[PDB]
Amino acid sequence: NEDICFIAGIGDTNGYGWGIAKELSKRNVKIIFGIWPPVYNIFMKNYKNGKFDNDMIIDKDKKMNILDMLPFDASFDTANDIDEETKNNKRYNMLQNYTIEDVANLIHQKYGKINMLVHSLANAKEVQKDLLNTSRKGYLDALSKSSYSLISLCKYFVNIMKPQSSIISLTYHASQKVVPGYGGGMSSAKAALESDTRVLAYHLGRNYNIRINTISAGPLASRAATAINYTFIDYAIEYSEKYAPLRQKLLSTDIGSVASFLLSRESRAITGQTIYVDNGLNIMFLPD
Amino acid sequence: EDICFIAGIGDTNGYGWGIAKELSKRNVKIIFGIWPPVYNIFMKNYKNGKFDNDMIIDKDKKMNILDMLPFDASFDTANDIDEETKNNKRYNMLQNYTIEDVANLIHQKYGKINMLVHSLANAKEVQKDLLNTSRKGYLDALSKSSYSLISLCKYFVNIMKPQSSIISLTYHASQKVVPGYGGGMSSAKAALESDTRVLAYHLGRNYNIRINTISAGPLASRAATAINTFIDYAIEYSEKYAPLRQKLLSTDIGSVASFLLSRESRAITGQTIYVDNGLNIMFLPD
Amino acid sequence: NEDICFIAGIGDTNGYGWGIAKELSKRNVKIIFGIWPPVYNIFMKNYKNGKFDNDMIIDKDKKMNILDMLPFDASFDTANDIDEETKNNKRYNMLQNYTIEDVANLIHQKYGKINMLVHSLANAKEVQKDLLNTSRKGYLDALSKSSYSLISLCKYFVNIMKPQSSIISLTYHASQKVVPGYGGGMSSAKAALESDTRVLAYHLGRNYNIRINTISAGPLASRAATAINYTFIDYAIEYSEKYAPLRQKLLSTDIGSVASFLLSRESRAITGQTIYVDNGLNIMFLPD
Amino acid sequence: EDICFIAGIGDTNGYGWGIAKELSKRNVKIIFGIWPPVYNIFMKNYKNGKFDNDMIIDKDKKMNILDMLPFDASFDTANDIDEETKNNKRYNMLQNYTIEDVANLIHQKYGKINMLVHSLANAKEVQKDLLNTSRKGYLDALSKSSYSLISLCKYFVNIMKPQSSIISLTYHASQKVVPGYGGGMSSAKAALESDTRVLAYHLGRNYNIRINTISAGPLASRAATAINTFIDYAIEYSEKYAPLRQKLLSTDIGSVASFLLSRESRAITGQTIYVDNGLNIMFLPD
Ligand SMILES: NC(=O)c1ccc[n+]([C@@H]2O[C@H](COP(=O)([O-])OP(=O)(O)OC[C@H]3O[C@@H](n4cnc5c(N)ncnc54)[C@H](O)[C@@H]3O)[C@@H](O)[C@H]2O)c1
Ligand SMILES: NC(=O)c1ccc[n+]([C@@H]2O[C@H](COP(=O)([O-])OP(=O)(O)OC[C@H]3O[C@@H](n4cnc5c(N)ncnc54)[C@H](O)[C@@H]3O)[C@@H](O)[C@H]2O)c1
Ligand SMILES: NC(=O)c1ccc[n+]([C@@H]2O[C@H](COP(=O)([O-])OP(=O)(O)OC[C@H]3O[C@@H](n4cnc5c(N)ncnc54)[C@H](O)[C@@H]3O)[C@@H](O)[C@H]2O)c1
Ligand SMILES: NC(=O)c1ccc[n+]([C@@H]2O[C@H](COP(=O)([O-])OP(=O)(O)OC[C@H]3O[C@@H](n4cnc5c(N)ncnc54)[C@H](O)[C@@H]3O)[C@@H](O)[C@H]2O)c1
Ligand SMILES: Oc1cc(Cl)ccc1Oc1ccc(Cl)cc1Cl
Ligand SMILES: Oc1cc(Cl)ccc1Oc1ccc(Cl)cc1Cl
Ligand SMILES: Oc1cc(Cl)ccc1Oc1ccc(Cl)cc1Cl
Ligand SMILES: Oc1cc(Cl)ccc1Oc1ccc(Cl)cc1Cl
Repeated sequence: NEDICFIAGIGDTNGYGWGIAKELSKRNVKIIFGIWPPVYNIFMKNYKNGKFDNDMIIDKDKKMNILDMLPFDASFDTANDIDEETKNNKRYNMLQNYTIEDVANLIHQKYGKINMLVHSLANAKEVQKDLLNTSRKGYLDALSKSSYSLISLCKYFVNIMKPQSSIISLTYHASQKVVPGYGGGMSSAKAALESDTRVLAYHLGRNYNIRINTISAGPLASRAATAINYTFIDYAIEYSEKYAPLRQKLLSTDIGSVASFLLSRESRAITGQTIYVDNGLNIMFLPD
Repeated sequence: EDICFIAGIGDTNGYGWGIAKELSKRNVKIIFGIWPPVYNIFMKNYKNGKFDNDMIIDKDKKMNILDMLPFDASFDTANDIDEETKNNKRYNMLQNYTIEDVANLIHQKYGKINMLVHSLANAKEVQKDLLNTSRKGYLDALSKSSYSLISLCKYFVNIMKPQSSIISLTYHASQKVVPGYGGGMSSAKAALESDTRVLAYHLGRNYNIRINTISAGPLASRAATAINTFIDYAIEYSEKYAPLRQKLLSTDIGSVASFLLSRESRAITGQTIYVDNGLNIMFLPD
Repeated sequence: NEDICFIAGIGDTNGYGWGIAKELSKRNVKIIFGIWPPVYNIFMKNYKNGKFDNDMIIDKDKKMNILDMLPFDASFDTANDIDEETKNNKRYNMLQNYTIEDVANLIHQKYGKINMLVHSLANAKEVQKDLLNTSRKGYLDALSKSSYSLISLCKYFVNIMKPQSSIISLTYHASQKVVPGYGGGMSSAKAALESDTRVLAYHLGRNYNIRINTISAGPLASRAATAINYTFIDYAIEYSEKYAPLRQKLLSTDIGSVASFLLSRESRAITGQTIYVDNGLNIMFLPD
Repeated sequence: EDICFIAGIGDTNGYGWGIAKELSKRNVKIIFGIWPPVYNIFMKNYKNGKFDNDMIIDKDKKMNILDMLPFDASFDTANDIDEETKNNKRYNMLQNYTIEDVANLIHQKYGKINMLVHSLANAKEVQKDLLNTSRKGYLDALSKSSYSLISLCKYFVNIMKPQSSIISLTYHASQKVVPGYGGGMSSAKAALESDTRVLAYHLGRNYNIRINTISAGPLASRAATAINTFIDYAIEYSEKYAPLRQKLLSTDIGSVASFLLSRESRAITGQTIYVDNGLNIMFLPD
């Protein structure tokens, strides 16, 4: 009764956010999407035109139920943070209550307290550049949008969450081992995120009895994954399917069912952890 | 039908039982492997109803135990048992309790299984610090606590379905110093965690079978009381300093095991997963 | 002949920068100090008034030789990055060539190419706040000054360094395990720094044959260490001296002699590494 | 005067020799512990001047070797040698080669030492994958490659000065899967790295003695050629993909060992230090 999850970072059905929504929907969790304003209207129109109907089919006995879909920008902590330019920009002008604080307030006002929170977003202006060639501003952009946004989400959402709630984010192994092409300070951002997951786990655990973990996912041909540049993601997938201990296609719903477990009471003694869902690729040193 | 063999249950106070309870919730059939020295007292307590309250899952269900078999992880095959054991009071009345014999017996009675739990450890010199542990004591720890996992996998893969899943239990003393966790137990756990990776590679590639290990926080089990109030200290420190200040239950480990043993976790393998209320993340007590 | 080291982050004789200078000076490496403008004039006056004379004594057979002392602010990559306000500020107005690019240029013009580089600096406006309570701006400040500054230093100094040169920075274990009181995103910054050390090691190793490592140091009662708030550092030191495998006072020159090794040819097969110099405290789980 | 015992030199092509060379540079007196099966061929090659070119440090200096003694890390004390070894062709002509006997002999001839190097490993089933390794094969790997370090420490601390330093060599297969590194060698290295921490605690607190381990990249030593062209592949892959694309030399490991064994590193203990041209940091070949 009333397992409600906010998923921050869905723009289509091709990423981990959607796989997570599907698996949770399967367990009858109510789902609220937080959608970035640059893609929000296109997502809504597609949704309304039934473009996602096939993708919403669970077992053909069940179909996903989505409780709400809200414009959301993890760049802005409160309304006072929004620069006049953004506020007035073509894609933002007609939207409201999309900062982290406002969206938590809106969710609370409409549905009461929630018990599950998903951070499924990242961004970096200079992702295409190697770390050495990343500018101060590009690096800080990657940290701001990909890492600090988690801390802020936690800060504002803990107020609208029940004790024993659970929070997850997504990370990538480039934080711990070198992945050429994962540029722009994304590796730095993921390293910060994994460390912040531990520190937040301490504070949230002690003060709120709330858990936080992160899933280190293997490669998935999402929309963001193309932004990296056959392309970077095509090589990653090919390499993973050839060399992982489990040689099988990694699905967004593989991450989804792990997410679902971490967000449930079944994982109540797990917190502060980086959990690898990557067909075991992370354990390998030397290829065959 | 799901069937899980759980090697290392002696009573209802350890992690093996909590894992059994949680799997039972999900309608998994459970087979216990019981160390022969305690096999007859276990059967007696069970028959006398000592475990009845511990078997209740809820209003609806009671634990279904498919079978309970003697199992000694010291011995790979029938040929490995020495005379002194053959002659032992608690062994002479039992049979087919080597790792291979148990695999063959389960397969013959019940067919193929799809879940395997290693929940056992031993070290005859656990009360000595590592520096004062003898070669025989150290190798005993590795033999009983680490190699037993490899042997379990070796003999059991033949009786397991593709997409089966295996777990063991470990402890953070492998990675950081726990004074008191002596006799090469820290060594054995480090080997277990590394072996979990290497086995994940061979089992995943050859059989599409997953293997992970759960690094559990402290629980006042029978084996824990043999370390030297060590466990009293560990539990008190964990409950005081862990990010989550709730009592760690065997079923907290059990529900994670159940997930790792299910298809829900089909993309996780070779991993050490911490189920310890977050204690492992702390650097210094606040 | 001509082992020259630039040490970025010395403001007095109480920190790791000074211990590193001493140990290198011991091996006859020439030392150039990069001194932050807020403390630069006070450092120079103290130096000129002989206040550091005792602290410069090596074995009483030898005394430290300092080749140069340059104003340096790791906040600014190039002259074009300096805001008009800073440029005109009381402490900056009378200084020149203190951005990362300008200082590399100046060093090159005066002394030619160098072969050793030390990043011994960190800053975070909100260090006193817990991570959960750190603002976006405070967090980005910590990353900018403590982590990105390393990348930028590398980017500009690789041009004035010889092949087979070596770079080190300093980090702290709070990046990997939770240290309450290490706030403001300093833990996040150190996690980024350790990850960036690997990524830089790849690029610098492959393109320049230059090594980079970081030293994870135990507690030292430096000036910065008081900024954290008996205080945070007093407890850290007390705890380290009581519980480390080696129960002995950790000296800045203990870090210095490790730094010196990492910067020398003796460590030519080590790169991308986080090296712990902390009397072994990091290996402990449970106290006695 | 500094004196270092180096256990595990068989010829001039391994890490033991490179460590000996580098310590010699710093005027450390060197004592070799040589596995009895190869002790007589080593002495013969040495006398015949086979190693003369390898002993040159430079224009100035030649390696000073204080002594060369038979040493078998399989045996803790005289009582541990079985008859079959006593009767063996290559052992019967040698004596005082157990770990305790060597410590006693060195102490009696030369007094206290202050540097100790464990540079040895063995595993009779190295060519089998972990899953197919027998209990006896696995325990042999742990016995010879891991427990030998604990025993070395146990017997040698008595003959060492306070502020002494100990190192061993390990390999990244303990932490990440290297197909080919079989027979429980990966297991033994994981135990070695964990044991390095636990020993650092006991040795640091009780004796103020430091212990670290160097995780080395691949070198075409004698033992390396026994793994199954494995080493040819490892070296080629390392030289192609490591951040530093220079040939890894035994003396690259030797200069790190020398530093860790000196007072320069007085604040480092319980650590695994990677000396591998940075290869360990890479996630996937570019
Ligand atoms: N795709 C992979 O292969 C892969 C591998 C490891 C980790 N991950 C992680 O998974 C997460 C999801 O990425 P994905 O691969 O599903 O791509 P995706 O495009 O499906 O997810 C990213 C989403 O975040 C949203 N977003 C971007 N900036 C935002 C902002 N400022 N505020 C609010 N929303 C914003 C975008 O609209 C986008 O829909 C990422 O954090 C990524 O780091 C992905
Ligand atoms: N209890 C804790 O605090 C704790 C913390 C971390 C990990 N663990 C791990 O969990 C696992 C279960 O232990 P536990 O804590 O439940 O104690 P337990 O006594 O409940 O379980 C250990 C069982 O192993 C069995 N056993 C011992 N030697 C055997 C052999 N040669 N062959 C077959 N069985 C043998 C014993 O009969 C015993 O029942 C162990 O591997 C332990 O290392 C326990
Ligand atoms: N002190 C400790 O206990 C300790 C423990 C672990 C790591 N460290 C690390 O060692 C390094 C040195 O710190 P410390 O403890 O010696 O304190 P410190 O005060 O001696 O060193 C910090 C110096 O950096 C300089 N600095 C600050 N911001 C700067 C900027 N924008 N540009 C140029 N210089 C700037 C300051 O002038 C200061 O002198 C730090 O990076 C710290 O993270 C210190
Ligand atoms: N060569 C590599 O690529 C490499 C990479 C990482 C680590 N290492 C480690 O470096 C160490 C040295 O090995 P190496 O590569 O120089 O090969 P090596 O053959 O030069 O050295 C191994 C030595 O150990 C000795 N030995 C074997 N069993 C013994 C016993 N029971 N008692 C005493 N001595 C025994 C052998 O005589 C041999 O001389 C090993 O521990 C190895 O694990 C080597
Ligand atoms: O983290 C990721 C890892 C992989 Cl392998 C693929 C995609 C990922 O996700 C991103 C990568 C870069 C940027 Cl700018 C934004 C996002 Cl969402
Ligand atoms: O690994 C453990 C860790 C803890 Cl904190 C408590 C009990 C544990 O389990 C054991 C410890 C020592 C031995 Cl000899 C046997 C077992 Cl089953
Ligand atoms: O990193 C550190 C770790 C410790 Cl234990 C003590 C001091 C440290 O150094 C700093 C800590 C915070 C800030 Cl704002 C600046 C600096 Cl130089
Ligand atoms: O550990 C090693 C790692 C590598 Cl890459 C190469 C050689 C090594 O050394 C050994 C490997 C196996 C055995 Cl049986 C004995 C030794 Cl000395």
